[PDB]
Amino acid sequence: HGHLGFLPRKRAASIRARVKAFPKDDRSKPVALTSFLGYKAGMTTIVRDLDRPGSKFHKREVVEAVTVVDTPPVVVVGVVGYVETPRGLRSLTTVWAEHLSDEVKRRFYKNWYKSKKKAFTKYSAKYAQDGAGIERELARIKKYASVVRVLVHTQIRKTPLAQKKAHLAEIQLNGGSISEKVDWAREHFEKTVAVDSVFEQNEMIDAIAVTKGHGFEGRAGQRGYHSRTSINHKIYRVGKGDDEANGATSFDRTKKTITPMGGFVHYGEIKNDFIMVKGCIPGNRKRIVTLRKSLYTNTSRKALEEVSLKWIDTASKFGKGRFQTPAEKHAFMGTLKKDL
Amino acid sequence: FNSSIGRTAQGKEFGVTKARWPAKSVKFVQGLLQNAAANAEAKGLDATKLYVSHIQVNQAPKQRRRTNKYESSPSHIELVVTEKEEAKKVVRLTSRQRGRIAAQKRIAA
Amino acid sequence: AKSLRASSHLNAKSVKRRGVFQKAVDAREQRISDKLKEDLLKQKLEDLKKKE
RNA sequence: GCAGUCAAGCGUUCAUAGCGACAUUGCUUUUUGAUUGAUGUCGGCUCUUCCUAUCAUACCGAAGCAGAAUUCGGUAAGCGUUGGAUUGUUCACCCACUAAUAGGGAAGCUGGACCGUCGUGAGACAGGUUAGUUUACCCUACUGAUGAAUGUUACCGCAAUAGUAAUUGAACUUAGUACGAGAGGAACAGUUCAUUCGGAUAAUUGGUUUUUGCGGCUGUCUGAUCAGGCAUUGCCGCGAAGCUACCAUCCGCUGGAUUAUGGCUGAACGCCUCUAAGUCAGAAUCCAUGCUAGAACGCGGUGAUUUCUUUGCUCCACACAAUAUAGAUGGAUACGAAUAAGGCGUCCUUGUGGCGUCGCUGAACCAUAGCAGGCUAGCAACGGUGCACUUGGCGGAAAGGCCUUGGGUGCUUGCUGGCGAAUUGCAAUGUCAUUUUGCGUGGGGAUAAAUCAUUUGUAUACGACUUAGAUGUACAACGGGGUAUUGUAAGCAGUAGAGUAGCCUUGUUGUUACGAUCUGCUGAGAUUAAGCCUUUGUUGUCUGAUUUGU
RNA sequence: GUGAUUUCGAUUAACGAGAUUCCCACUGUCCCUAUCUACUAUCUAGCGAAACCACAGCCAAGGGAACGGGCUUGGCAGAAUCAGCGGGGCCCUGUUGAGCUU
RNA sequence: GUGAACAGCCUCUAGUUGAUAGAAUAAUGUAGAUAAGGGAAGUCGGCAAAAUAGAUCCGUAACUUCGGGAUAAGGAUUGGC
RNA sequence: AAAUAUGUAAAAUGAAGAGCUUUUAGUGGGCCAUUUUUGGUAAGCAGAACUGGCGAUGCGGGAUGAACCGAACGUAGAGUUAAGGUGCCGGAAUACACGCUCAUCAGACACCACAAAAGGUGUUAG
RNA sequence: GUCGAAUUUGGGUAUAGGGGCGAAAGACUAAUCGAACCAUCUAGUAGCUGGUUCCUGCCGAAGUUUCCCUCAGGAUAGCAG
Repeated sequence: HGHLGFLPRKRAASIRARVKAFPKDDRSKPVALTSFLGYKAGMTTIVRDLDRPGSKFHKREVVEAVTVVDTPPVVVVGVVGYVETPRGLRSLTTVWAEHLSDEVKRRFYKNWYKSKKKAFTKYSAKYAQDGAGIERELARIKKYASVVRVLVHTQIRKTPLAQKKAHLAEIQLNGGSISEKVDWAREHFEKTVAVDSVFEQNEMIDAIAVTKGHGFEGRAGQRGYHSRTSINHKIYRVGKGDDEANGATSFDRTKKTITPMGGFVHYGEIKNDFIMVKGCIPGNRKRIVTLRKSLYTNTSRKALEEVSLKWIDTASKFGKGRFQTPAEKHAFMGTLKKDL
Repeated sequence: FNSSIGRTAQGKEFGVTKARWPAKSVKFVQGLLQNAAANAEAKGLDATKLYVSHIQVNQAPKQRRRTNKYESSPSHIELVVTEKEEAKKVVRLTSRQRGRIAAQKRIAA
Repeated sequence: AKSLRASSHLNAKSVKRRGVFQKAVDAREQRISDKLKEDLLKQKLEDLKKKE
C-alpha cells in the first residue's frame, strides 16, 4: 500500500520545508521573486460567482473552502551567488546587508537571552569607509554567478505568534541579467517586499510545507510531519492589512475584515497582507509555509478565469457560528440584562 | 550494563544517550567518599588537592531467596583519594658514525 | 485513454501554451514588476521623508 | 496414427541391397445445418513481487476495411484486470457490472503397518505388537528514532545515490457533417465532468464526548431547603475543542531518445532497393523534468568565537623535543583537432592557399662540475639564477596558481689562478624529505557560545523537534472584554393552579391552611483553554549547573 | 429381551446446555471505518528471573549426491544505540482341486 | 431504605483502607461504549453484539396423552400531585 | 597370409628371496567409468564378463566440487618440470605469424551431444 | 444446566490390587490405573543407541571363492603377520 515515491516515511529534517525547484528563468523579463513566505492562519468559506463556459455551473454560484495565509512583507537582508560546476550548483559568495533586526539575529542563536548578541557585529565593520569589501564581493557575484538568490526573512513580530525568531530563506530572483539581479538585491537591502509585488489575484501558486504530525502509528512508524509540495492552488484574493473591508465584496456591502468573529482558532486576527487560496494546503495553523510561483506556464482555463467573490464567511469558528459581525449579533439578540 | 534502558538528554553531558539515577548506589558511594575524606583529614592531607585516584567495584558472594533462583548481586567497593602534586642512555656508534660526527664537528665552528 | 505523457496531447498543450496563456503570464508579470517598482519608490519616499 | 503414392535428397558409388524431407484415401459419419462437466485433500480470502505467452488502455500493418462496428497481426508489462448466486468446499457455467473483468512463477489463521486362530466349492476373529517431535525480551532483515569523531558553535545551501504515479470512462462542439439507395454515422483541433488510485486538509455537513461544559432522572445518604457524595464513565438530552469520513473538501506535469511502422538520400548488383555509410518522423516504452529522502566516513557559502578557568585563545619567527610516513632522493616539462592525416617555418591575390621542412619514439628537452659542495685573487659580460620586498594584471571546475615592474641583496662552472679536504682507516641509508603534536622565547591580534535545569506545543514512546526567559510595546499568575456551549440559577413575589379542609360579614374577583405545577424578576445562571482570541488593570519574576579552542 | 403412552413396522403430545433449513425483529458481521473511557504499552526509584546457548549471524550466483551463515566469484561494508514487527535463525517352489492322454 | 425478595444499589453498628511507588498519555492489546445511510450484501456457519425484559388490563393459534401448549403470538398502560 | 585375442610347452627382459608344516588378527558392501557381448525403447536403457578409479589418500590444476587433468606425501635448500596457463584481478609475451568473425544481450564448453531439419539479398574459400 | 430432590453436605464405619468401587465411562482407587504404591529377588533379558582416557616408529588389509536346502549365525579358502 501507499505511494512508493513518498518513501521513506521519516520526519522532515526541518519545520520549514525546502523549495527544491524554482521556475525556469527568463532573462528578458523584469526582476522578480520566485517565492514568498507566510504563516497558515485557518480556513473559511466563500461564495464564488462562477464564469466557466462548458460547465454545468457556468453562470451559477458555488461555495468553496479557502485557506488564509498571513503574509506581512518580507525583509531583504542578503544575497548569495551560485556557480555551476561539473558537480552541480555551488555557492561562491554571500553578501549581507549592513544592519539586521533582532528578529533575524535571533535565528543565529539557541539561547538569545543569555548571549552578548555579537552576531554580524564584526561584519558591519566592512561598511566602514568605502564599502570596498562589500563592493568586491558584489563584483565577484556579478562576474561569476550563474544563479542569484536573495536572502529574506519574515516579520514574525507582526503576527500573533509567540515566536520572536524570524524565519530566514533563499528566494530565487528571476528575470534580468546577473548584474541586474545583483543591483536589485543591493537596492533592496534592508527593505521590505510585499506579497502583492510577488503574486496577484487569479494566479495559480504552489504551497510547500511540512504536514501535520501524528507521532507513531500502526509497517508501523512515523506518520505525518513530512515535506510536501502541492501545486495549482488558485489565489482568490490578495488582501491588504491597512485595508478595512477585507472581507467585503461587491455583492456583500458589510464593512468587515477577513478575521472571523472571535478570531481564528489557535491563531489571532489578520492585521497584515494575506493570501486567500482556494482549497486546502499542507500544514496546520501557525506553520510557516512557502508559496512558490508555478513552475510551468499553466495550460488550463482555470489558471485564466477571473475570480469574482460574492461573500466571505466571517462567522465564529469556535462553535456553530451564526453571525458575521458582533453588530449583527447584538441586533439579533437585542438588549441583554447587563446592557441595563 | 545498559541494555534496553531509557534515553535521556542528561546523557549529552558525557556524550552518551543512556544514563540513569541509581539512588542506592549513589548513597553507598558517597558514604565511602565521606569516610575517605575523614581518613584524609585524620592523616592531615590538604582536602583541596584531593581527587579520586582509585575506585573499584567487584562482585560479592550472592545471597539467595526463593519464591526459580532469586538472588541479589552485592558489591565490594574500594576507593583511594590522593593529593595532586605539581609536576644516561649511552649511545653505541660505529667507527664510521664517529668519523662522520667528527667530520661534522670539524666542518662547523 | 491518452496518458499524461501522450505525445499528441503534449503537442496540443505546447501549441496552446505558446499563445494566449503565455500572453496572460507576461502581462501579469509586467504588472507585478510595475507594482514592485512602486513599492520600492514608496519605501524610498519614506526614507526621504525621514531625511527631510 | 496406421498402410500407403512417387520422390527433395541420402544410403561404402550402387534407383525396386535400403532409407528417406516436403506434399495426396478412411476415422467418432452422416450430408441439404436434425438434438446428440469433472474435481475431496484440496479451496478460500488478504497481500507482495516477477514473467509475457496482452484481456483493456497507447501507436501501427493487412483484409469489400464505404461509414459504424469487427477480424487477423506487430511493438508494447506503463497502468488496471468486479459484486453475487450455484443440489458437497472448488473450478466450468448463470445474473448482471465494467475499458477489461488475460494467463502464469515465487507460493499467517483457516473450512497407517505387521504378527497370530478354526476353517476353506465356506465365513469369520474384533486376539496381539508398533508412531505418531517444526505449536520474539536474543541475532539478523525490514520500518521508523537517537548518536561520538573529525577546533568549537550557529545559519543558509549543493546533490551522488536511492525511490517515484497517476489511471480509465463520459459529455459539449466538430455534427446529424465526412461516408452512405437507405438504415445509419466517425475522428483530429477546441471545451467540460466523472471512475479508480495517491498526497493532503477540517471552512462546512455528519459521527464521537471525562470539557463529567450545561441541563434532566432513579435509588440511597448528608434533619429539610441550598449544595452535594455513591451507583466500577449510575442513566438520559444537547454539547464546544480535538480527532475524524467517498459520510466531508482540495490538489495530482512536460521535454529528449526510441519500438513496431511510414519515409529521404543511396550503394551493394551500370535495374531496383527505408540500409550497408548517412538521415527524417513515430507507442501509455526508456532517460530526464517534477516529486520524496539526503551519503550519519560526499561537498560548499556565511556568522560568532571565552581574561585571568591563576596570561586562558589565535597567526607569524627561532629553538629544542616528541610523532609517524602504502614509501622524495635532479624536473609531473600545459595547444586544440585529425589519423584515408597532421606539426613547424615562410610567402601572398588570406584561403579547405603556394613553397619548404619534420616524424619513423621521451634514446628527448631542460638541468647537471665546487666540504652533500669550503675560503679567497682577478678577467669578460651587464647576461643566468636564488632570497626578503615592490609595481601592474590574470585565473572560480576543485580559482589557492600563472605572468609581469622596480630597486636591494647574494651566488655565478662564461674564462684564468691560489689555499682546504687524509684517520669514516678496503663497504655498511651512513642520517640532508615532509606530516603532526608539545615546550620555550619576541612580533602582533580578538575579547564567545552550547548543553543541562526551567518553559511552549506547530512536536513527541524515550531520545529527538520546536518556542520563551538577565528590566522589556519581556514573561507569568489572576482579573477585564470578546467568542462559544447549555437552556432560564438561588431567593422572593403572585390572588395563576385539579382541589381539600377551616372561618362566617352564606358571596355572584367573601375569607383562611395545604397544594404537583405555572408566571415575573430572567436568553438568566453556570462554564469558556486546559492546544480559543484580546488586554492602558492587579500581583510577581528575571537564576542556578556543566562543558567546549584552530 | 424391549424400553413412556396411544393410534394406524410406522405415528405421537410435553420436555431438551441435542441436530438441520428459513422468517420477523435487530444490528459496526459487513460497505468502511471513526471516536471516547479505564488498565497497560513507555520512562524513572527499588526488587529482579527464565527459555535457549558449537561458533556466529547482510545479500546474489556457483559449489553433480535433502544442502548451505562459513568455500569460489561478485554486490558491498563505518563507532555506540532505542522502538515496532516478524522474513529467516511377473517368474519360480510344494499341497489341493479342477481340463487332455498313452 | 428501595424492591416480590437473603437480588442488585445506598446507609447504621463493627471492621478495613491491604495490594511496590512516581512521571507521562504514541500505536498496539484487554475490558466497556457510541455511530450517518444501508441492513447479513460479511462468514464454512447471524459466531459475537444489538434488540426483548418488571407489573396491571385485554387477548391468545396449530397440535394434545385433555393434564398442557402459554408469559403462545399480539395490543393498551406505568411519573408527580 | 601381417595378428585384435586366450592356452600349452622352450629364447628375451627382470628378480633375493623361495617351497613346505604349524599357527594369529581384521575382513564378508558396493558406487562410477572403459571394453566386449546378448536383449531392448519414442528416447533413455537392461543382463553378463574383464579391467581400471574411489573406499584407508594428502599435494598441483579445471574460479568452485565424489568419480575431470597431473602427480602419490620424512624435515629442509637450490635447480627443472607435469597438468594448466601468461590484459588486470594473478606468478608468467597487451609475444611473433597467417586467416576467419561484428552477434538488438557474439564467443571464449561439456561436441565426433540436445534444441539440429532447415531458413538468410551476411561474409569467405572452393 | 439444575435448584426440595434418583438433592447437597460433616463426622463415624465398611470394601484393597490375580482385587475394590462403578445409573458401566479401559471411569475412579493419595500430582500417566491399557492397572496402585513400597522394598527385595535384581548389577533380570541387548536386537540396539551413546561413550570408551599418553606419544612416536615401522608393517598393513578386506570390502570376496566354496559348502551348512538358504536367509541370522557358523566353517573353510583369499588378502596381512
